[PDB]
Amino acid sequence: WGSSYVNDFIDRGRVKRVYLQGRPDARMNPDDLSKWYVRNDKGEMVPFNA
Amino acid sequence: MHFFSFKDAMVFAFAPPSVLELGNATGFDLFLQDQAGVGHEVLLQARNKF
Repeated sequence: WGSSYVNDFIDRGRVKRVYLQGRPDARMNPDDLSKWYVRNDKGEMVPFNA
Repeated sequence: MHFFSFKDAMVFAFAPPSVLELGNATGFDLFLQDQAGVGHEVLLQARNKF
């Protein structure tokens, strides 16, 4: 949701930044938040609904 | 003279500037630089053509 500043990279000379984040259509409405899964105590993709 | 022999290294001898702060006195200096974030080996070309 709130991006992450992960790593620095290089763009033809200059060092810039790499940002990790969810696609747009995976974060526009409250129900998109359920669409996101977390691996469980043991490998189980638990929907946020839970 | 003596140091001119050595065909291994490349020895040079000289006296410090008159005043001991980056004194080229009668001797220019310059920086070639790539404003357009072009290659580094493109710089080398530029220097070597110079």
